[PDB]
Amino acid sequence: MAGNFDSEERSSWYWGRLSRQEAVALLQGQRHGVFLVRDSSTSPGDYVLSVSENSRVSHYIINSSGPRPPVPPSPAQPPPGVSPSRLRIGDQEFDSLPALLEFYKIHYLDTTTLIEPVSRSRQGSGVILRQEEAEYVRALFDFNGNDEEDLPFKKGDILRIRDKPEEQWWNAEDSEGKRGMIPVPYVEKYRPASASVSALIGGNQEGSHPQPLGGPEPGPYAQPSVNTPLPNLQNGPIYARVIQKRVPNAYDKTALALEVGELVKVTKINVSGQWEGECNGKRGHFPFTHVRLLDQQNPEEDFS
Repeated sequence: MAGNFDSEERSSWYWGRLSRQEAVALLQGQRHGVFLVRDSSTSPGDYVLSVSENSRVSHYIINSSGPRPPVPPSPAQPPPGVSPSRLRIGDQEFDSLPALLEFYKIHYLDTTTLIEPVSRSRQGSGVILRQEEAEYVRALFDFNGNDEEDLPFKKGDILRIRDKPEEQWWNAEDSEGKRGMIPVPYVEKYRPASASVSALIGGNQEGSHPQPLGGPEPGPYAQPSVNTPLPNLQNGPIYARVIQKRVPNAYDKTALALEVGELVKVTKINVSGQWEGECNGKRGHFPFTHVRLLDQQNPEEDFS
């Protein structure tokens, strides 16, 4: 708004252009599980992934681009990007960054058990200081880690939410006073009562139902990867009306009938592009080439 404006920075995991030691030093002797994404790779956009474990960090190579990465096609080179997106790493290939980091939601990762974005370190210029809240959560496992920025969780201990710095880790305080972040797929979501009330805000000049633009506030209305093993939901994927009509084959059975108009959510995302969605309460797998996929696509992304 003022003479400064912004974009992301204080959004979630992404890290800044780590010179060279930052991305390695900051991820070195870190927690038993940690990963980070710095900007220093080929293509139009930077894609890398360093993971800690025991002996130095493990930087991984990743590929990506602006075009839509729903399913792996056979194109040549995107107009804006440098070449076909598609992700890479350890003889692997996903489609989206958030889709990649979303590996611990199912079962461990390349190295260690359930990793997460590293603290800040590497000498940061920005410090968090927000007073956001929501309903509180309880720890379902013992406490233990390495990074001071995060907050170890002690079984049966109740933690109050204060902000969402990651897609798999929210910020909460411990019964000792210490502040930090707790895991999403390790605690139990608890809903007391004083969570969905807000102030008021009100309106001024309305008439019709607006579109889901901007993005809802973090909380019960929209929480990070809590039930999504693959599909992302940092602020809310594309939810409106199918862009193209794609019906199921006659020889099909448990297939989904997709038609431009209705609204479908991405329920269950496979590796080779074929994902399943919810349309008219029906759950089935459609080509998905007639719908606007989800992952890491933002209008004002400014990736390139």
